[PDB]
Amino acid sequence: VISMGAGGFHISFPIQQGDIGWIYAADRDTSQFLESLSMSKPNTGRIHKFEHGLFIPDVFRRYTINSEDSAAMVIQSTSGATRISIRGDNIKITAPSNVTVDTPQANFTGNVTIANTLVVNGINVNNHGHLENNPPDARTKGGMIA
Amino acid sequence: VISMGAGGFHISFPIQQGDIGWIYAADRDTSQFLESLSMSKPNTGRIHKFEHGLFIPDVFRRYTINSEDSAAMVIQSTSGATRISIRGDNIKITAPSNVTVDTPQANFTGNVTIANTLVVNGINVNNHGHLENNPPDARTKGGMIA
Amino acid sequence: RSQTRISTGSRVQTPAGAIFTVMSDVTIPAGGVATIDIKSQEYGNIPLPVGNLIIIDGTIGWSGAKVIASTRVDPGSRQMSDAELKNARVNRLAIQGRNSTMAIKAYVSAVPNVTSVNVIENNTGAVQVVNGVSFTLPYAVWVCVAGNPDKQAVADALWAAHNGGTPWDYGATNNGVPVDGPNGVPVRDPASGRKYVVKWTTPIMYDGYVNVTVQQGSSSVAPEAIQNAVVNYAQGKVEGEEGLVVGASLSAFEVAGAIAREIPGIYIKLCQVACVAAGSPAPAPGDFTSEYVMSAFGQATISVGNVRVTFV
Amino acid sequence: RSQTRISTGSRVQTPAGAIFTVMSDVTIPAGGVATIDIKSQEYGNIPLPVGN
Repeated sequence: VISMGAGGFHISFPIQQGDIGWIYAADRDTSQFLESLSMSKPNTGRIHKFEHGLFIPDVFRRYTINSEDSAAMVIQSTSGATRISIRGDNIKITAPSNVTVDTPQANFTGNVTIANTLVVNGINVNNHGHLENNPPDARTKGGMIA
Repeated sequence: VISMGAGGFHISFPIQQGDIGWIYAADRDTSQFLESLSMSKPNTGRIHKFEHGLFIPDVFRRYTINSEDSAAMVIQSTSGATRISIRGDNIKITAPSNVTVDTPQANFTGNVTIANTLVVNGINVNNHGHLENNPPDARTKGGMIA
Repeated sequence: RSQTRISTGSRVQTPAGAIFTVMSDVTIPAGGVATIDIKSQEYGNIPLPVGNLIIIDGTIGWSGAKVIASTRVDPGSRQMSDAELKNARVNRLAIQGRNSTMAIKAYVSAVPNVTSVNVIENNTGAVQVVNGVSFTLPYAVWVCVAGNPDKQAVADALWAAHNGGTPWDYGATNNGVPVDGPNGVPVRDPASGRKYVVKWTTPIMYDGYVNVTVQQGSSSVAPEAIQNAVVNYAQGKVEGEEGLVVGASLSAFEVAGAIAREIPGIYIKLCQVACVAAGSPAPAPGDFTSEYVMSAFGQATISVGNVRVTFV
Repeated sequence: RSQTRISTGSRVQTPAGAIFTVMSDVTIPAGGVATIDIKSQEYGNIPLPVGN
């Protein structure tokens, strides 16, 4: 099965039973080549037969395309539940359930915006009040005021 | 047109009029197959012709590659305005206009860094002062001090 | 729209059906059209309504299915000489004789798919004189058939083999289930008149049990041989003996005779035969006895799992 | 846009239209072009006011 990639960076799809696509036919016998992936002699004299070929996956017309990204690269599922829409000048990332960043050091270079509550280091940011000196150790009244 | 993908996860490019590529020729007639995408007879006896083929998009040498990712996989535009540069051990996401995350639950597992002002839940973080008990409900003087 | 479906288009049902298409058809612009089929081999499994698998079709043919509206029939095959040497005595198709008793059985048994028939007449002026059924209306007869096909064929056959005034009779509450409530309305007659009466029943599906003790024989004989022999007798594939029909009582001696007829060289010591109701829990060990007696409207079959043999 | 209409392009009306096209045409940048019709049979039939 063909898995595009070079320079140590490849792309793979989790193929299972019943997936369709196209198959090509090699010129000569490639069993000895697939046995070691180096320069090798042909095994037998059979030529231009599907016995030793190459498979290319495809999906044809079986997908749903959302009306928003009708002009941008989409990497998604069949149904479009999860997407990576690379438009001309902006990127939209869709995940109905949740998303994660496993990196131990993130970075940003501009203004950021959230639309709901924040949780940092196990505690909230949208309602927090810091104790002071007088009154002694009393909780700061309220939460997060502009 | 070929759209690589299997196991319900495909990739598509927004082709329009005037794009170039390559076309292959199928062995037999495929119309009866293209109607139902299942096992079927050849429609006619025509063989090895371009009437029923398969198109593969390509851009050849018409692009700009930025100086930083000369050794890292890129998924970009023609001009490199928007990029997803997957390097050997780090990732860089470039978007001159803006970016978005449509996920209703994000996650992180490490130290995070911002370089400008923050907006959370419709209010600001770079200037926030919480009201206290003494003086009664007075504004905490100043904004965001270390 | 505007597609022609040509003849002998191989349509395949999901349990390897391989149906055909009889008459060429052109799909109307409505998109809903009915095509007539025909099966390939005499042995055809009864299909189920699904999307029939496509083998040979035009460029435009989209799908085919089986809606409820379609009307179905049944095939006919497997007529070995054994059936002939059994049906010689019973199926005396005395087409020359209609107003009679032995005539009705034979003329009804000519109908396709019918396995067995009973016809018991009273001949007297009192109730409860025949072997196994009550009467109500005197001077009449009642008919029981098994493996019954669609109503009209057997209705025509039954009406065409009687002659008496009112010989039709439902037995009683103690009898096989009537096929239809009031009557069977045999519409047409040679007189073109609108006469309507046909009454007949179906048997009660019982179940039988057999357990036998034998010797080991000249050499090793697997129990599967005995099980196959008794099952084959019960179905009725052996010459001469009709096996089990509507109104036949299981007999241990007869079963032992069938076993000896198939596999000789074995010494049978014990024989036991029991009968159980439809769907009833398996009979207790003490249920078996030497001889069982069945009434007129009682049919009983035997499976492989109902015969168990433990030699000494 | 820039479609090459061909001859014998069959258009079927709901009351048994089965109508060819008489001469070839090519689609223009407007998106609407004129084509001619001839009936596949030799009887008197009428076309409906709307396209079918």
